[PDB]
Amino acid sequence: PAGLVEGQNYTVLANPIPQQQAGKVEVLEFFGYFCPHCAHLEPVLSKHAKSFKDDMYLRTEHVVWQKEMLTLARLAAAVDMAAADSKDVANSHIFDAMVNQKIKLQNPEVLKKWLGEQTAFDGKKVLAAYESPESQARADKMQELTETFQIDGTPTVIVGGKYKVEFADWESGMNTIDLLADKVREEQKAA
Repeated sequence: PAGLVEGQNYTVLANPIPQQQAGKVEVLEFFGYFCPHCAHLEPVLSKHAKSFKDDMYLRTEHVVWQKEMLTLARLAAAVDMAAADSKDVANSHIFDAMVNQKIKLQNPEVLKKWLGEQTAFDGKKVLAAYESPESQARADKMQELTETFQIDGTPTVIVGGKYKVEFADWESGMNTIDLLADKVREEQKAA
């Protein structure tokens, strides 16, 4: 009962999600910018990700549960593309915009205006990313992942493509991520 217990603090996916970077340990968060629980996890996870080793990385994907949500996915794509060393600031701004200020960032007309107004992160370069074909492609991939892997709740955190974190609370889930990262790192090396 110490450490990792399957069915208690993690479960194993029936179908693993391909990792973006081979030979590394991926921590993958599915989220939505509208989601109060995602907004609460965000500061905990972003703080924790600073402690990640050089072979670990945090990948994020916005769920797409309806056609209207592709706009938010394209925003998520644009942030990941161009926000660079201010991505944490960007995500924090966006979560607060949607969850606390009730800003309708799912409306492209509201979103583009709002991005152009950002300087705490580079709003204009993120807008450039939003307007580029790449963010459309990334949003479509997000939808494919949502549907293929039947992601039906947010936040969902998966380590090493195969281990789903079963959260008791956010802080304790960070310990689970660390234990899973070690499990993955050494499974992968042994293979």
